Amino acid sequence: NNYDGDTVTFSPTGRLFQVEYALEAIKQGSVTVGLRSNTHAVLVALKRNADELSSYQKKIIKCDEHMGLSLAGLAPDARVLSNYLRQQCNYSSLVFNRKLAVERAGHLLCDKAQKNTQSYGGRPYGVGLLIIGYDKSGAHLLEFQPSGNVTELYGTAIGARSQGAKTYLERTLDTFIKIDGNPDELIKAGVEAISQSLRDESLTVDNLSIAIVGKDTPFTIYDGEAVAKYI
Amino acid sequence: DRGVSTFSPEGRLFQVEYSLEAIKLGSTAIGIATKEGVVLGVEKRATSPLLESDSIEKIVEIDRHIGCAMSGLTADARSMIEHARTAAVTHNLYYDEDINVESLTQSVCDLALRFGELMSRPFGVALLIAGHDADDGYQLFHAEPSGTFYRYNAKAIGSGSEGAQAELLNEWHSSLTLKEAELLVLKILKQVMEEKLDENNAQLSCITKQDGFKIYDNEKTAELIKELKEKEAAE
Amino acid sequence: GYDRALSIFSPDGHIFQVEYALEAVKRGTCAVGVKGKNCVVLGCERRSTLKLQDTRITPSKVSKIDSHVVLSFSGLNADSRILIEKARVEAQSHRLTLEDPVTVEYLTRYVAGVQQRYTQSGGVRPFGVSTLIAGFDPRDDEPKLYQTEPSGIYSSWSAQTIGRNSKTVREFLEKNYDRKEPPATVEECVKLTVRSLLEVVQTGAKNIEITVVKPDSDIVALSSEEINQYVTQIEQEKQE
Amino acid sequence: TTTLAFKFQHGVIVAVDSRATAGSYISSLRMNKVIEINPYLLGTMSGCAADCQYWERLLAKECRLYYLRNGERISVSAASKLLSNMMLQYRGMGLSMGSMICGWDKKGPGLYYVDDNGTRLSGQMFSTGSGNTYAYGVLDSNYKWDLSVEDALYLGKRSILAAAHRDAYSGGSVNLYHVTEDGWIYHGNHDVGELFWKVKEEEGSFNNVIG
Amino acid sequence: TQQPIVTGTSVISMKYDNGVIIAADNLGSYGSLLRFNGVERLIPVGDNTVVGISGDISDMQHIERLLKDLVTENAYDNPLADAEEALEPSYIFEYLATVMYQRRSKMNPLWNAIIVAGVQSNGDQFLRYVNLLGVTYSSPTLATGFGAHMANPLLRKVVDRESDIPKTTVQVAEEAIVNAMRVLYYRDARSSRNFSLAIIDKNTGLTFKKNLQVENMKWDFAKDIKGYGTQKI
Amino acid sequence: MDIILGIRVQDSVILASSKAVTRGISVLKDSDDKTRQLSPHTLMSFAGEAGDTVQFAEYIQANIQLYSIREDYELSPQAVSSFVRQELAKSIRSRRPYQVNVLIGGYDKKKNKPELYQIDYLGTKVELPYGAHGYSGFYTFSLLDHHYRPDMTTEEGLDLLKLCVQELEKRMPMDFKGVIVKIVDKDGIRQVDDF
Amino acid sequence: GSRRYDSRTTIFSPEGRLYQVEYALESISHAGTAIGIMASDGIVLAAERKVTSTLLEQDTSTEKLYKLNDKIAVAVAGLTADAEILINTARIHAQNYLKTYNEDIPVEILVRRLSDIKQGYTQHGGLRPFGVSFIYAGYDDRYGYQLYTSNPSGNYTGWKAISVGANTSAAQTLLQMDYKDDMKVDDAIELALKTLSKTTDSSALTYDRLEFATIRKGANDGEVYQKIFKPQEIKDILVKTGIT
Amino acid sequence: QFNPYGDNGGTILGIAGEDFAVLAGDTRNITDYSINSRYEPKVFDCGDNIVMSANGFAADGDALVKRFKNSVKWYHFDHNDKKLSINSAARNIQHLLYSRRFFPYYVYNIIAGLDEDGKGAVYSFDPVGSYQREQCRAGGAAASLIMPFLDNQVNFKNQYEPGTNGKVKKPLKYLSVEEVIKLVRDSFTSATERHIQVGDGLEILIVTKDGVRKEFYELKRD
Ligand SMILES: *[C@@](C)(CO)[C@](*)(O)[C@H](Cc1ccccc1)NC(=O)[C@H](Cc1ccc(OC)cc1)NC(=O)[C@H](C)NC(=O)C1=CC2=CCC=CC2=C1C
Ligand SMILES: [Mg+2]
Repeated sequence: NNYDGDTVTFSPTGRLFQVEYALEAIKQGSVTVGLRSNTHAVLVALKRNADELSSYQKKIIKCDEHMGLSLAGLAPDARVLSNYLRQQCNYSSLVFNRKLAVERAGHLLCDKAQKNTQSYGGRPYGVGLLIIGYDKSGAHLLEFQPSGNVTELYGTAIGARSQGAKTYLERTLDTFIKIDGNPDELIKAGVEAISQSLRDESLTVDNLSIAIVGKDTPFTIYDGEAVAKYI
Repeated sequence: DRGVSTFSPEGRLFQVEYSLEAIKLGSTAIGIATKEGVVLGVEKRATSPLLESDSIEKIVEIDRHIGCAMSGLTADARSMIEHARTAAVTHNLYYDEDINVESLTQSVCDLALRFGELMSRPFGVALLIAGHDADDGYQLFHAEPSGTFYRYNAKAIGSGSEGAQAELLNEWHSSLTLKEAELLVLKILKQVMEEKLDENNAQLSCITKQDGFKIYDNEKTAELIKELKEKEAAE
Repeated sequence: GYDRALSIFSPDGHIFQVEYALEAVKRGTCAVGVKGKNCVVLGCERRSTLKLQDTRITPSKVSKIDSHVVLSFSGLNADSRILIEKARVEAQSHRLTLEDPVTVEYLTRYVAGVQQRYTQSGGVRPFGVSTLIAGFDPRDDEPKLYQTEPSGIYSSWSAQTIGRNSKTVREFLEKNYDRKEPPATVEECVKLTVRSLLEVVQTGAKNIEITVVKPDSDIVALSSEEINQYVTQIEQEKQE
Repeated sequence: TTTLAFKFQHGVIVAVDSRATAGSYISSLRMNKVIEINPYLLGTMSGCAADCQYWERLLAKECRLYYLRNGERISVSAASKLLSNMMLQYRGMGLSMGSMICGWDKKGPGLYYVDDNGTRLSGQMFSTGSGNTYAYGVLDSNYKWDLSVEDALYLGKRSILAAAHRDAYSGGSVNLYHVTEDGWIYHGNHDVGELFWKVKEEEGSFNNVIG
Repeated sequence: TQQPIVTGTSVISMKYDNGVIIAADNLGSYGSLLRFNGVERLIPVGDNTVVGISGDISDMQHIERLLKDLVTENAYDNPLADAEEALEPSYIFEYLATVMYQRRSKMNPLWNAIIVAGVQSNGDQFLRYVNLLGVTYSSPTLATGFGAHMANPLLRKVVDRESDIPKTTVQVAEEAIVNAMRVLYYRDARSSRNFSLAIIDKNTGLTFKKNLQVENMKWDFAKDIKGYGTQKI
Repeated sequence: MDIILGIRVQDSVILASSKAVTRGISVLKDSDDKTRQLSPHTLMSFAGEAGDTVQFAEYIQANIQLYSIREDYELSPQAVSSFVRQELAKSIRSRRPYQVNVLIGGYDKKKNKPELYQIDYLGTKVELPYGAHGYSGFYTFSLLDHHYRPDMTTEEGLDLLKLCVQELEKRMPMDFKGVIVKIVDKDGIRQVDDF
Repeated sequence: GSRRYDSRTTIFSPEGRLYQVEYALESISHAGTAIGIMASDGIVLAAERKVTSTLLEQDTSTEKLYKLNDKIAVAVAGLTADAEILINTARIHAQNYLKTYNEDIPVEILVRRLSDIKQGYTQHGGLRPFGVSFIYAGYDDRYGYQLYTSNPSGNYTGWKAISVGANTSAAQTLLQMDYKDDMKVDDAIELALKTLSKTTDSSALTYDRLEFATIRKGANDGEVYQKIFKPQEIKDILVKTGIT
Repeated sequence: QFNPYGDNGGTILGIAGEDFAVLAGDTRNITDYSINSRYEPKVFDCGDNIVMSANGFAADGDALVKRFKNSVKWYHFDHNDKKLSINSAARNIQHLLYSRRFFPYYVYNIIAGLDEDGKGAVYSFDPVGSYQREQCRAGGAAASLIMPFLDNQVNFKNQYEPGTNGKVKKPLKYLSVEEVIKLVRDSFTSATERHIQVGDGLEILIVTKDGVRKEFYELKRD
């Protein structure tokens, strides 16, 4: 109300409204799902178009051979943050000959987002990210909020109508975690999860976007007729 | 007052949303992509008859394989074009090749959100970036001041945009020829323009693999206008 | 440093500071530009509220940017000096790095770019000035006349006016200026420029300044008596 | 190296050798010492190969940008000056570049000499490199404005040959160019070994050499 | 640009079937003066890596602290710091190699020659060299300073190529290293009798041996040597 | 470059400057004009290290032309020479000084007098009836000391200048390929095409 | 943050005026009147000190008239402190020009420089403008005797006669009436004092309430002399012209 | 005084075939008269069917390869996984080298792969960035020993057809991969004999449309 003019101002109840408004931009964004087993980690994203003449905005970004994320909210902010991750993944490789741990990647994103919430002049990031990866401790899935909060999960979803997919994953927890050494079945579970967040529209060939990473699988993105198999 | 990089309660940047309103006041620009080429056309909209209309430059060459049309606060576009031209030629210097249309568009859009308290406000102009490369063929992009860019088969921006976009919805198909696309831009421009469309207050351009980016002569456009009138009177 | 964003968008999509800068131009004295077949004339109003003035030393309204290009303006006088100085520096800088003088179109594009930069830079306000830039390109006999404004847009004009009561003199020019046959001689071009100012000026005494620019760096400013002869002839034809 | 270039009635001839040395070792037999800046602009190379390639390929970037901004080809005079101003930024830093900017523009054909010191000279005929003295000997005695395209191409070719023979740091092959108002025209790569014997027989020159 | 003041001499090392061995004497020389007799130049990093350093001792002490700080920093927000995400020999080496090359590129080098010896997660042997110029190389045997000239020849008789590594036991390898250290004591004027030796095995882990001495030395034949040519008495 | 001479007579200033440019052991050009017009009645000849000469001259030219436009007025030769001296005196303590020696010949339209200023690369300025830079004065000053009068005509000044060039051509080891002569008077600057 | 407390000194009004410039001019209108009159053989500068006291040391006092160099002087109207900042800058510019070109600075060039500094404070920096208006009286060999004025907007104009400060409307009318082109310095002195005597808010015009100066070619042969009048000399010229 | 440069010896060789290309180099690393390693790889697969070797000062060579490999990675990120063509890589490397015009990478660099028409390609660089496409190039310590042999046995220089006596040249018939590898092995065996910094081992990387293949051969260890 009087305390939402900038990010440097707490409300009387201890809230940061600019951060909460940035969180709102994620809810307006298109749905995206994340889930993993012990061998693989999968991203599934519903892409959004402007109209029938337009293309479907890309949702998934590759950060390294073993890591990447999907976005929901302001796409340019995802480009800035994914660019930062690319550099950090790259600094780890060039200096330490070491693939960056997914957990440490989250800690770096948290700290970068935080600086924008405590300083005058700047603004919070207006995007949410789902980071998947495979490192020395196996498969991983992270959820990033621009408040700074980063959370390691078995599965999750963010965006509009994301609650439906999140409930499904909460039921299916014991099943999909056990899907080891079977990439296609893990994607099926992800496609079935994101389907719980659809209304009116359904999953078409240029609508759906899938990504996967695993034990002997580099981070690869599937679009177009490559995802027709899963429709 | 309030921050320039402030979020609204709905999760949108105030300044970006307000710049979009300035673009709605701008003169109409239309782009149509085909397998034979991409066509770009604009409304010149001279404020007075004494203004020499050929000095109105709302269609612009970025490289031999990339063209650009603008709508909104057109003065803001000059630095964007300058950056685009530099990026295109600099990549040619570093890699001895043409730069991808998408990569060029992305480089332009990286400027968009460089504002705060860098420049003091977002750009008040939208760009239709049309071009060709070997990998993805003929392409048309719509570059906004939000930093977002969408690829389009056909797109209209400016004051007559939503009326033109609905028309492009019905008319566009994947088998359009270049000649058909030219007439289609002229048709839709004539529809949304206030003043009567002629070769002096409207301008056409295209980008083909063979000849590259070309702005059409007033004599060449005049014939396409006369060809349009006759084919509409034909039924 | 002072970084405050003064020129910003409003809910309706307007930059008020840029629009208020146009109001400062509206307040400024009238300036007019007319191009003939082989020349360009720049007319300028001098408000007669200020007498006891020393006309020898008072800053003239028309300023030479180079030997072949001139610049007149309407709006804040102090602001115009900054643009003129920058333009003059760029003119010599172009000669120095490219070995050709600037084209009128290039000089205009530079001045307009400066004005634009001041609409999206922190800590600065827009120039309260619109300019008329006229001249002849090197080794070219085609006349050139351009206009700029605070927003940074620029364009070429067969004839144009700016400043206070510019709406009236533009009305006059639109009906009197024929594109198919422009003022063939210098006389006809000056006569049409004085006529247009007489719609607005008041007295035709020391209130009208005229500057004729011809090809190949031939620039001269008319005197009081020379202009007074045009004023005399116009009204004597009008009494009929 | 040996490079030359000269203006004449039908434009400008540009001829260069192709040898590259690293001390007394011939590192390259066939190196391109001409840059194709644009269809109407050429640039010769003498000195440090890296410096010549980098700065002239960068000049071509700046010349291309000139065309985009102005919708018009850059002049030979302006192009040469941009390059000389680049050399002037790295004043005394150790760059070794000697080039001739050859082209056709609105003033007609243009030829400018430019070097690492920042020197920029307009002229009808220039020659740079370790073998320039040998080329100047042939050029000065045989040059005319009234030369035919065929004879002018030969003169430049023969002038490089003279230098390739005497100068140990010049040779390999001859690259020829002819600049017209419709642009430059490449006139081939000519091996000196074969060209020498051919010229010796046909011309009767190099009598002192046995073959 | 500087000059080394207090210096440490040869560091020698080799691979064997199950791991790596590395050794270095305990001397800190001040030119020709044998100033400091209790200097440890083998520095363990965790239980899987030993970094042996020769050259300037002040720069060695600096590197020692960078490594100590590296372990501290790796443990930060890392639940698997004593397990999967522990420091590897290849990580530690590349870090040092990055620093060494950066310092030489600023014309202010760390005046050292370093050998990183360890065993990786998958049981693979790691042995790589880096110096003040940022030059890196790997080999079945590695040695710095005088060791390069005298020790390598002896150690290469045991492991001449990659295929000889599985055939070489820890007893044979240690024996060869200890003999090499004796030879260096005979012939290097800036060496000492006292030294330290470290073994990193993929089964038995890190064994760090201190206060070792060169023994079984041959000197008796000196009594018979008289004069420099013609002298008999 | 090599030789630059200057002589001030009754009603004009005459500058003579060599035409040669040499790179290594080869003379690249024999028609080089070692001079720039600073203003309609002010001319500056120059000689020094390669490259620096032209850059400095063109930099000075730009500054004076900028002044002329801003004030719509031509600076006096004295004012220009003082500006040039300051730029050189500023330069001599720079990281990399500009190694350029100049002669400034101008006609003061206010005083109706020709003026010749000699300035070296250190910023050492002197007004003279006749001047030179480098070794040129070693050969020529004896002739000028003997033959020079202040009431000389322009034609007499050219004849005395021919004698100076003839002496240089006889006793100098270097071939400077003749000179380009320019006259500065009340009517402006003009070149003597036959010399 | 800090934005909350920013007055924004460099913005346009909806009408296209600069708020702070307009308010600075309002400040200047309450300052003591200063008059400049240009004649064929010299220039006069007259100015009124503001409500003084008997205990003010007048002979060592200077609030209105200042020397920029030997050829140029200024009369001040507004904040004295602000004026001194600008005056010292102008004195330096004059010396820089003299060092560079070895010639005394032309009057207009000095005026333009100061006026450009004032302009800067109205367009960028976020600082308040200088609350000062100057009358410049000077001589050079191009245009001879010259009068200029500058105000906080950074705009400057040339004059035959001009007033700044209080009651300029009334003062300018009186000057426009009695001024003629063939006028001389002694006559201009009389005009300046008569104008102040009629426009003053004080009961009577006395020597202790005035600062006075002339720039004359009344110096031995072709050269220019600046005369800052002493208290006793102002008292004499008041009796001579018949005001006291 | 500190000397930031060194010489690690070694020798490299690139040959362009009709539809293939090879980049070979010995595996010996040295300082002065000592051997550092008998097997220290010097030719690297950089991705996108491009192989690279920076011979001279190993620390500068390792840094350059490391940076180019990195440049390939960021080329994929920035330009939608587009394949970096051999000509584009060459120009990129020129700029990497010239970044240090005033503190050069003391290395002679060669890369090899296939052009966009599928034909074999070799590009050669000097330490400061001059580059050019070649058919055949040896670099490093024994470059002067090997190049003349390749002029003769690859481009048939000074070879004429019997009976004509110098009138007709030997025609420039193309060479197979098996024939090229023979010339490479003989080149290095010969270099090893007469150059002290060459020996120990020979590693060859062959590039075809099918990918990158390796071959290793022992050399004399003295
Ligand atoms: C003629 C052959 C005179 O020698 C002629 O000038 C050619 C010109 C030319 C132009 C374009 C492409 C190729 C050749 N000049 C050379 O070939 C040139 C001569 C030269 C060598 C070295 C320097 O200083 C670096 C200046 C001029 N040769 C080279 O540029 C060769 C390729 N450069 C080197 O061999 C070289 C070794 C080296 C070690 C450390 C740092 C730099 C190094 C270079 C450039
Ligand atoms: Mg050997």
